Amino acid sequence: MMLYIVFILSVIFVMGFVGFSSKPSPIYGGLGLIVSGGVGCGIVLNFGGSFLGLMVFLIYLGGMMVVFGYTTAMATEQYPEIWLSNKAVLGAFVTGLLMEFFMVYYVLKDKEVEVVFEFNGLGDWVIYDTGDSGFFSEEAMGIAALYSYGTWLVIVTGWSLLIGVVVIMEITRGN
Amino acid sequence: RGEYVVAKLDDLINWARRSSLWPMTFGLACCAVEMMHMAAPRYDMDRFGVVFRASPRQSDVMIVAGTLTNKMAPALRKVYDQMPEPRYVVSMGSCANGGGYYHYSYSVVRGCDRIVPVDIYVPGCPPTAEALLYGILQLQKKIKREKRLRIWYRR
Amino acid sequence: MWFEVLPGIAVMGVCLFIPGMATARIHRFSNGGKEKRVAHYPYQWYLMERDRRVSGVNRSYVSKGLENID
Amino acid sequence: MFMINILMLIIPILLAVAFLTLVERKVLGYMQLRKGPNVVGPYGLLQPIADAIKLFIKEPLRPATSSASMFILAPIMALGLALTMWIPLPMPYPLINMNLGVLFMLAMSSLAVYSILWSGWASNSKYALIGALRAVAQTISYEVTLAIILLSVLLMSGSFTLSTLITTQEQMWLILPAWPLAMMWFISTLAETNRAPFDLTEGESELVSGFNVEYAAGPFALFFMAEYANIIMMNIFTAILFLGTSHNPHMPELYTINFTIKSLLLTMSFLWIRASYPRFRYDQLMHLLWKNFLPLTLALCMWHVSLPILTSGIPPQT
Amino acid sequence: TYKYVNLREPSMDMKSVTDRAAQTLLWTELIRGLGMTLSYLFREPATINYPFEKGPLSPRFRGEHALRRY
Amino acid sequence: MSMVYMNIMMAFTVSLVGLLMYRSHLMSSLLCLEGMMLSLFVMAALTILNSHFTLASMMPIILLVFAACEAALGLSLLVMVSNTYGTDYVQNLNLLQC
Amino acid sequence: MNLMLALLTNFTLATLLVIIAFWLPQLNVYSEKTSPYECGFDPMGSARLPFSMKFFLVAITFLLFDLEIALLLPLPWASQTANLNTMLTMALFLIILLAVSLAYEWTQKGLEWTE
Amino acid sequence: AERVAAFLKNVWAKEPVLVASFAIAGLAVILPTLSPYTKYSLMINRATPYNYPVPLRDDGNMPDVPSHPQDPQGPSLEWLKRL
Ligand SMILES: COC1=C(OC)C(=O)C(C/C=C(\C)CC/C=C(/C)CC/C=C(/C)CC/C=C(/C)CC/C=C(/C)CC/C=C(/C)CC/C=C(/C)CC/C=C(/C)CC/C=C(\C)CCC=C(C)C)=C(C)C1=O
Ligand SMILES: CCCCCCCCCCCCCCCCCC(=O)OC[C@H](COP(=O)(O)OCCN)OC(=O)CCCCCCCCCCCCCCCCC
Ligand SMILES: CCCCCCCCCCCCCCCCCC(=O)OC[C@H](COP(=O)(O)OCCN)OC(=O)CCCCCCCCCCCCCCCCC
Ligand code: SF4
Repeated sequence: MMLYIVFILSVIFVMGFVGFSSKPSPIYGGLGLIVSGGVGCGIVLNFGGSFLGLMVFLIYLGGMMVVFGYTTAMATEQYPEIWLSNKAVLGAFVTGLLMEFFMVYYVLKDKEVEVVFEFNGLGDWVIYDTGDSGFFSEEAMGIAALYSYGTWLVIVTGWSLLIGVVVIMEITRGN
Repeated sequence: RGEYVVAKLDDLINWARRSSLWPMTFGLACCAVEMMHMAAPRYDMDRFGVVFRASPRQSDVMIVAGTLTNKMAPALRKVYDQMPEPRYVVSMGSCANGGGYYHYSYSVVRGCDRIVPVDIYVPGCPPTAEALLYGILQLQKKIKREKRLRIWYRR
Repeated sequence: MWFEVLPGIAVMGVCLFIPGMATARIHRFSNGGKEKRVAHYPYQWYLMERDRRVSGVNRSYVSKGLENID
Repeated sequence: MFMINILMLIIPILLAVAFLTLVERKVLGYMQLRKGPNVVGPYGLLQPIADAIKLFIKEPLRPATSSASMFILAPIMALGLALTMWIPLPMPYPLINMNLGVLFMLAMSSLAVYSILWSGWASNSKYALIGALRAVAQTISYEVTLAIILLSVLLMSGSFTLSTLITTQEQMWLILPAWPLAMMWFISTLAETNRAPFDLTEGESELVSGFNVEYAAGPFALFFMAEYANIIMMNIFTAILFLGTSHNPHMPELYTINFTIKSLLLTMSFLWIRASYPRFRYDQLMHLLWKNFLPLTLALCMWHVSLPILTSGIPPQT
Repeated sequence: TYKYVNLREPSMDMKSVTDRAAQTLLWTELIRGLGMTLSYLFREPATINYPFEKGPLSPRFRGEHALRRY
Repeated sequence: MSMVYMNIMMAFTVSLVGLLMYRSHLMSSLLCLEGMMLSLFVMAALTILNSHFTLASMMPIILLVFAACEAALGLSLLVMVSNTYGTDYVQNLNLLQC
Repeated sequence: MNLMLALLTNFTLATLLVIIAFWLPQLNVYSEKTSPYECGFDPMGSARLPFSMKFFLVAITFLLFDLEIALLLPLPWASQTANLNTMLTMALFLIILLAVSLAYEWTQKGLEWTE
Repeated sequence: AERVAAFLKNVWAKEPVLVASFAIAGLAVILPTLSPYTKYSLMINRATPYNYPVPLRDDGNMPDVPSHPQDPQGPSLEWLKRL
C-alpha cells in the first residue's frame, strides 16, 4: 500500500547501506550509497522537506562522482570484488539483509519491536500534523533564516570551508 | 498467408540495413584518399545514409581501402571479428583485391579475401571516388535481394 | 538547396508542439474546461480539498456559485 | 487521462529526437557545401526510421570482460533519466508541476552522469575508461558554475518554480538584464550535454568513441537517444530561462508555437556551433570555467543579490 | 626571400587594449567564425546526383581494359 | 518513534559496524563515514520536519557542510597513503607500533 | 502518485527497449567477437589497473565548493526577510570567502594539473 | 596617479575577465550603502502579511489602533502604491 511508502523507502535505505557496508569494490559501494541517497531524499521529501531531500541527493551525487574518480586511481585492483566474489563480503551482505528481514517481519506482524528503543508499527502516517501552514513552506522559511538568524553559523561554516581549502593543499603538498 | 508476410518483413529489414550502412573508419593506404573524396561534398556519401563510425562495434561495413600487410593482417581480422552482425566487407583497390602492385612482396597479403570474407570487389588503383560509390550502391542492391526470413519460413 | 532542410525542421517542430498542446488540452478535459488548479502551498491545497466537499460529487473542479446558498 | 499525457510526452520526444538527427546531418551538410540525407525518403524524411530499425535488429554483444549488470544498467539509466527531465517543463503547463523544478533538473542532471561513468567502467576497456574519467573532469568543471548561474537568474524571478519564469518575463526577456549570465549559461549547457566544442567523453578523434566504444545495436541507440533528448531539453530550459514567452490562458497553443520556435532555434545553434569550432582539451575546459566563468559568476551572484535590494525590486516569494 | 608569419608586436594604446578586451569578453572572433559557416549554409552545395549525374572525365581516362579490332 | 525511525537507526548501526570492520581498502571505510553522515542527516531532518521546529531546519544543511570537509580531508589523506605505497591498503599503515 | 507513475513509465520504456535489443536480433557469439577493443591489437594489461588522476586537488576542492551551492541556493528566500541589512551582509561575506578560497588555490598553483 | 594607472592598464590588457569581476563585485558592496531605495526593500518585506493580524482586545485606551480595517489609523501603504 502507498500508505507505507515511507517505510518501503526506508527498507531500501537500509539495503543500500548493507550494499556499501559489506565493503565490495568502492565502485559498487559508491552505487549503494547513491541508492541510499536517492531513497533518503524520498523519505525526507515525504515529511515536508523538498529542499532538504533534493539537496542531500545533489550533494551526494557530486560526492560519489569524485569518489568514483579516486577509486579508479587509488582503490582499484585487477578483479574488483562484488557482493558474491568474496565470502567475507557475501557473509556480511547476507547477514545484513537477514537482520533487515527479521526487523521488518516482526514490526509488521506485532506492530511493535523493542531494540534499545521501543518502535511502533502502526505506520508513519499516524504522527503527521493535521493543520495546514499558510502561504509558505515552513522548511524553506527555516532554511532562509540562516542569513538573518544564523549570523554565527555562517561565519564558522564560512571559515571552515576556507580553512578546508588551505588544509587540503597543505596535506597533499608532499614537500 | 505466411509467405506474403515474411516477404514483406524481409523487404523491411533489408531496406533498413541498406539505407543505414555505417562503414568503419578504417583506411590503410592511398585508396583511403579516394574514400575521403567520396565523403567530400561532390559525392557526399552521407546523403545515401552512409556514415563513418570509428568503433567496430557500431559499424556495419568494412571497406579495406589500401594494402594489407602481414603485420597488419591480425589487426584487420580482429576489427572484423568485433563487428556485430550482419556485417559486410567491401574490398577497394588492387592491393586489397589481390595484392596489386605488391603481389610478389615478402610482406604483403595477396588479397584481403585470405583474411576476411569479401562481398564486393571494387577494381582500380585507386578506384575513383565515383567507382567506390558504385560498389556501395552495388552492395545495397545485394542486401536488397537477401531472403533471410523467407529461407527461415520454409526450414 | 538550403530550404530542403526545412521539411526536417517542420516535422521536428510538430513533434515539439504536441507535448505542450496535449497537456494543455488534457488539463482542460480533466478539470471541466479550466486550468488545472495549481497548489504549491498548503493554503491552496486546503482550498482545493474544500472544493471537493462543497461540490458534492467529490470533484474539486466543480464550482458552486450563489445558486448553492439560500 | 494522465497516462495518455505521459505517452503524449515521451513518444513525441522520441520522434523529435529521431528527426533532430536528420536535421543535424542536413544542417552540417549545407554548412559543409553538401546536402546530407536526401535519398532515403523525400528529402531524407525516412532516414531516422531506417536507422532505428537497423540498430534494433543488429546483434548486441556483451564484451567478455564486461560487468554485465552495470554494462546493461547504464543505457537504461541514460534514457530513463533523459525522459524524466521533461516532466517539469512548462509548455506552458508542466506535466508535473513542481515547486522546486529548477532543483529537480539539477539533481537529475547530476544522476545522469553515472550513466557515463558506469557505462565506461563496466565495459572494462581502456578507451571506455579514459572516456569515463573525462566525464568526471567535465562535471567537476561546470557543476559549480552552472548552479550559481541559475541562482543569479532566480534572484530576479524569486522562486525555483519553472512556471514562475513565465511570469517574471511577462514584460521583457531576461536576456536583457542578464545577457552576461546568458552567455555563460549557454556555454555551460554545451559542456553539460557533452556537445562540441566540449564533446570529450566520446571524443571521436581521440578516444575512437570514448565511454560507449564497446556498445552496439540497441544499447548504443539508447545512449544516442539520451544524448539528443538532453540537448533539446537543455535548450527548452534556456528558452524558458532567458527568452520567456507570453502565456495567454485562453490561447495556450500560441505559447507553444512561439516557445517551440525559440527552442528549435537554440537547438539549431548547437548544430551551428558543432560545425564551426575545434575541440577543447579537457584540462583547458576545466580552466575555462574555474578561472574565467567562476570569478565572473561569483561576482554576478553578489551583484544580483544586491541589485534587487538597492532598487527595491525583490521579486515575490510566491 | 623570406617572410615572418608570427612575428608581430600588438599595440598598447588604450583603444587597442580595450578592443582586445572586448574580443576576450564578447567572443567577437568566435562570432566571426559562426558567420563564415552561416554563409556556406546559403550557398548551393557541390553535390552531384549520382548515378543520375556523373563526375566529369577526359578522353585520357584510364578505365577498364579492352582489346580492339580493325 | 514510528517504524521509519527503526530503519534509519538501523542504517546508522550498519554503517557504524561497517566502519569498525575494515577489509583492505581505506576508500571502503571512507564510504562508511559518508554513509553514517547520511543516516544522521535523514534522522535529524525527519525529527525537525515532523516537530515543525522551523529554525532547526538549517541544522541538516550545516551537517552536510561539515560532512564534506571531513570527506575531503579523508580523501586528501588517502592520496598521500597511495603515493607512499601504491595502494590504499590499511595493512601498510603499521610502521607505528602501540 | 503522478511523479512515481511518470518515473515508472520512463524506466519501463527504457527497459523494454533493451529487452527487445537482446532478444529480437540474430546472434552469433564467439570468443574473438567479445574480446576487448584496443584498435586491433590485444590490450597490454588490464583496464582495471590504476589510472592516475592529475586533477585530484581540484576534485577535492569541488567537494568543498559544491557545498557552497547548498548554502547559496536559499538566497532567493533569504531576500524576503525583514533583516535585509544583516542578510545582505552575510550573503556577501559568504560569497566573498568562497572567492578568497578560489584566489588562494589559484595563486598557490593548486588549479594546475600535476605533471 | 601615473603609476596606479599603469597597474590598471596592465591588468586590463592581461586579465580582462578579472578586471570585470572585481569591478562588478565592488559595485555590489558599495551601491547598497548609498542607494536611497534600500530602505524601501526593508519596508516592502515588512508590509507583506504572511500571518494573520490577530486583533487586540479593546480596553478603551488604544487611540492609535483602528477598530475597522478601513479606518484612518494604522500603517498606510500609500507610499508603496506610488513607489
Ligand atoms: C592522408 O593520410 C591518411 C590519413 O590522414 C587523414 C588517414 O586518416 C588515413 C586513414 C583513413 C581512414 C580511417 C578513413 C578516412 C575517411 C574519411 C571519410 C574521413 C575524412 C573526413 C570526414 C570529415 C568524414 C566524416 C567525418 C565527419 C566528422 C563528418 C560530420 C558528419 C557526420 C554525418 C558524422 C556524424 C554526425 C552526426 C550529426 C550524427 C549522425 C550519426 C548517426 C550514428 C546517425 C543517427 C544515430 C542514431 C543512433 C539513429 C537515430 C534514431 C534512433 C536512435 C531511434 C529514435 C526513434 C525511435 C522511435 C526510438 C589514411 C589511410 C591516410 O592515408
Ligand atoms: C570613452 C568611452 C566611454 C564609454 C565606455 C563604456 C565601457 C567602459 C568599459 C571599458 C573601459 C573604457 C573606460 C576606461 C576609460 C577609457 C578612456 C581613457 O582611458 O582615456 C583615453 C586615454 C587615451 O589612451 P592613450 O593615451 O593612447 O594610452 C593609454 C595611456 N594610459 O587613455 C588614458 O591614457 C587614460 C588612462 C588609461 C588607463 C586607465 C585605466 C583603464 C583600465 C581600467 C579598467 C577599465 C575597465 C573597467 C570596467 C570593466 C567592466 C567592463
Ligand atoms: C568591505 C568588504 C569587501 C572587501 C572584502 C575584502 C576581501 C577582498 C578580496 C576578496 C577576493 C579575494 C582575492 C583578493 C586578492 C586578489 C588576487 C591576488 O591575490 O592577486 C595576487 C597577485 C598574484 O599574481 P602574480 O603571480 O604575482 O602576477 C601578477 C603580478 N602583478 O599578485 C598581484 O600582483 C596582485 C596585485 C594587487 C591586486 C589588488 C586586488 C584588489 C581586489 C579588490 C579591489 C576591489 C575594488 C575594485 C572595484 C572598485 C569599485 C568599482
Ligand atoms: S590499390 Fe593502388 S591506390 Fe590503392 S593502396 Fe594499392 S597502390 Fe595505393
